[PDB]
Amino acid sequence: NMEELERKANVQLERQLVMASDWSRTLLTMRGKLKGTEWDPETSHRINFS
Amino acid sequence: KPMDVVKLTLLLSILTVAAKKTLTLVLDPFFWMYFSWTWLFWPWFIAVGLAGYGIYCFRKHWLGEANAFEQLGIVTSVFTWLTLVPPAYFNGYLEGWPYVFFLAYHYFFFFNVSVRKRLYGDFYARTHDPKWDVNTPLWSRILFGVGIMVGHWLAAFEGPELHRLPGGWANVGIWILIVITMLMHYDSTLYLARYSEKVVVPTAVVQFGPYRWVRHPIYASTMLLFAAYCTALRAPLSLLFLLAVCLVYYNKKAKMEEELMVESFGQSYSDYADKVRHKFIPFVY
Amino acid sequence: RTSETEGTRALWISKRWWRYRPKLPYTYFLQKLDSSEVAAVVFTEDLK
Repeated sequence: NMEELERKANVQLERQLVMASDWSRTLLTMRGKLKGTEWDPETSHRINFS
Repeated sequence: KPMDVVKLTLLLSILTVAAKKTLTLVLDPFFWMYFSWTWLFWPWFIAVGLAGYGIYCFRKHWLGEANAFEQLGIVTSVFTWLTLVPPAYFNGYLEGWPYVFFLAYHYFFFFNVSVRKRLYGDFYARTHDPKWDVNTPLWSRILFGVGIMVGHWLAAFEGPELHRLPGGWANVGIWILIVITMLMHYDSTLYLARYSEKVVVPTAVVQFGPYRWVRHPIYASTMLLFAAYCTALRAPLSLLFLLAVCLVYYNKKAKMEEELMVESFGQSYSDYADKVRHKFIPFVY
Repeated sequence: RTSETEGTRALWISKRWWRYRPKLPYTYFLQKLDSSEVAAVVFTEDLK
């Protein structure tokens, strides 16, 4: 029983962590802190297929 | 004054603390993960939060200070908490008949308002004799309301799921029952309110339309509304139980009213009741 | 495979339209599906 509940708590923690990272990204992008980074980059010259 | 400056400093400090608490609640992504964790029950935020407003407005009206919106909210609280909440609780999805019967109940009860506004100045209570309006013991009124709730919750419990109940040419009888109910009730109301000088003071004896079929037609129409409602979610057992309880209470009030207006009128309502013995249902009772 | 959930996946969406769903990543979904933690995948008609 304690093993099964431990697995349940661990997968709960994983899902909590990943939505926490989602909220952290979408919150920290809006204050300009992620500006210039990969998630909020700037426009430059284009690129061809080759 | 120095104490004014001291209190301004204290107010600034406590406002800074409160604003800091609000800000660190907001821009924390984890409170955004846990406070948006409750959007799944945004249907259940409203349906219970409005009940507190309904009961608060009910108490305010009991004191005697209710605007039109608050009393509208009182009947809305009763009617919504009746119709929509139980099937939403039992199946988790509301689509179809509960919606249209939530509309139909409000469309039903807003019929004394139009008749008592068209042939009147406004909705203000007028002056009349105290003995004209029949009263009935409060415990029986609460018992009627509680029995109506019990039958409605039992109707939602008993009836099959909203997607299993049939449609097509089986949902055309339901429309027939709805329309005939609202015709009978509106005719009864229009015939009853035409002959009364004051709000409820009957000048003469009414024996026209629904009054030449059933001696108490508004009551019968109201019960037939619940009967069609129990037919809508396909729960006949609740239909029979509301038949029992509504018949009991409504016959009690009918007896009180009938004895009053037989005393006050005499032979006219006597021969009228001889003409139409069937008191609630045509040739069933 | 005799599960009683034969085709009970999309009418859930149609009924509980008034629920809430948050956003999930892509490579997380791939790595989560590789370990077989998913018993339902319901597409949108336009592959979006």
